[PDB]
Amino acid sequence: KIEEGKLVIWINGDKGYNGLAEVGKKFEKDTGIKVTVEHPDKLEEKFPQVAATGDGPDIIFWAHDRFGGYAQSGLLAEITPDKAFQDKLYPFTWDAVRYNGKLIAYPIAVEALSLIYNKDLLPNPPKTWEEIPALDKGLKAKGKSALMFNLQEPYFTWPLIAADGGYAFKYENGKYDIKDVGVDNAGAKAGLTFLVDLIKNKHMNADTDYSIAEAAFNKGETAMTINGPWAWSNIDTSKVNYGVTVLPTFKPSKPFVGVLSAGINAASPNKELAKEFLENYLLTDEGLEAVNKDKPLGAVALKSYEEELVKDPRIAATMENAQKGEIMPNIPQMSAFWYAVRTAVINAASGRQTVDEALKDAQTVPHM
Amino acid sequence: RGVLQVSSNVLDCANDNWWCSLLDLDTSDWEPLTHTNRLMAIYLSSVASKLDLTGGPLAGCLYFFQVECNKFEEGYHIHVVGGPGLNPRNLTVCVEGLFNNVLYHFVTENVKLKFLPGMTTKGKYFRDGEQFIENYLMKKINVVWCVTNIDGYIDTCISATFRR
Ligand SMILES: OC[C@H]1O[C@H](O[C@H]2[C@H](O)[C@@H](O)[C@@H](O)O[C@@H]2CO)[C@H](O)[C@@H](O)[C@@H]1O
Ligand SMILES: [Zn+2]
Repeated sequence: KIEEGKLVIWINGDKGYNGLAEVGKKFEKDTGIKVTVEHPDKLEEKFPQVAATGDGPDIIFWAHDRFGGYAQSGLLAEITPDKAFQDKLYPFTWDAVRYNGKLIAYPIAVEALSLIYNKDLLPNPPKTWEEIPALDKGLKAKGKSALMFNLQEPYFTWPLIAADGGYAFKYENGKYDIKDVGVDNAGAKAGLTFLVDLIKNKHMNADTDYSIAEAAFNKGETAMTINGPWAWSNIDTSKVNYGVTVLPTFKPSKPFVGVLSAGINAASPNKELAKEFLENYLLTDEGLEAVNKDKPLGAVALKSYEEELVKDPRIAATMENAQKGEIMPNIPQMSAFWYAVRTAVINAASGRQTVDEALKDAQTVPHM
Repeated sequence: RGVLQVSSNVLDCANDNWWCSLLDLDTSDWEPLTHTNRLMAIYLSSVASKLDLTGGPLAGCLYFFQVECNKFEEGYHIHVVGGPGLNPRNLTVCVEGLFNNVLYHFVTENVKLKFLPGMTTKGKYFRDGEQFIENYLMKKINVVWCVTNIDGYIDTCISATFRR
């Protein structure tokens, strides 16, 4: 529940919520205001359902694609960072959170899937997707499997699907045309056909999810996975000698690039406490540091601390993948996109539909 | 997306071809139906059925139908949420044709429905049907009946349990 004089912060379960809590304790210290940090399930769908009338949180963390919907439904307070602060953060990162002229969230960091391989089991990770079947057969012989990654969330599958020409909305003249979806072109159909065939040929199993593939890779039962920066803390704990590298080509894999952002509920009384916490405790060198140390954030939007993080070869691997992918749109139609390509992906991997039917569907879904 | 108004008169004109169908109205996870509520179910179910094997511009389309009680007049409105060959220039005619052609068999006089397409304040057709379904129509529980061919909403649309 929200209360005047206290901060409630939602943030997804795979990120460093504990390290953020350490930032809230420093805040509590300096001001007398208790911060509490909570990681519910499905919070990108829970927030719009309860923000207006129910118990929303004071500050909400997610990738910048969902905020265009929130700010359209007006669940979000303005943000007022002055030019002096705006300068501390990267111009492109403030662009991902700008909607209809107005900044609608605090950017935090840049996220992009990469290829994470087990150097012991695979010293030279495949540069191309098409090499993967042959590499899975030579690895099933040894008791292992080439690749396992999360096939339920279209976030992971998309890089392969946009590689040969799939896209969401046609970006033209600074404006996304919601009349022009490209999930059913030839290049998307090819991306997904390759993914389904990897499941038919037993090289991956359609049922694999985030929990299953993180366990296969962190235990050494597969040589490769696909994941973002948040995933490296648990791989470090598992002692796997891993490496983070460019994603396989198909026929480059373009991932959709997320900017982790913070927004402020319209139903908060503590809108100025939130603004002070973000600008002065979290988006500082030490604050971000405290969060990154729990679960890495990737490439933080604060210049001054991004300059040290990028010396890490992993973070340059992630920016590499980001330069080949695309920044996610933020427009409200993005929840309808993600609905449509999530349905197609799960129906084509499980056999419920053909690749051609399940993509003819998700072509209509996002722009009725 | 849009709306069709259904006056109380349209229900008065109902004939026995409309009432006498055994089609499976699955109210195990719903609320029971009143004779005119059931009339709207049967209509929605039968417009859906005819849509499924209708060609031309409506071939291959995805649809979401939802009929409610008009809160301050008698009668009902139907929420309608696209496809290739379905554009702003034929949408009204195609949606009116589909519904009038099924209803023609169910009423004892000439009755025609009108489709009012949901517009923006800036005069543009709405192209958000899916987030409309997700953020408005599925949240009603006030909802008489609902039929759809969009995967994932096929089972849930006539779940009281889910919408709650
Ligand atoms: O799966 C579709 C999903 O893509 C993005 O969600 C990512 C998010 O960017 C990451 O922060 C991470 O935690 O995993 C998520 C995948 O479940 C979009 O942000 C989201 O709207 C969309 O549903
Ligand atoms: Zn209504």
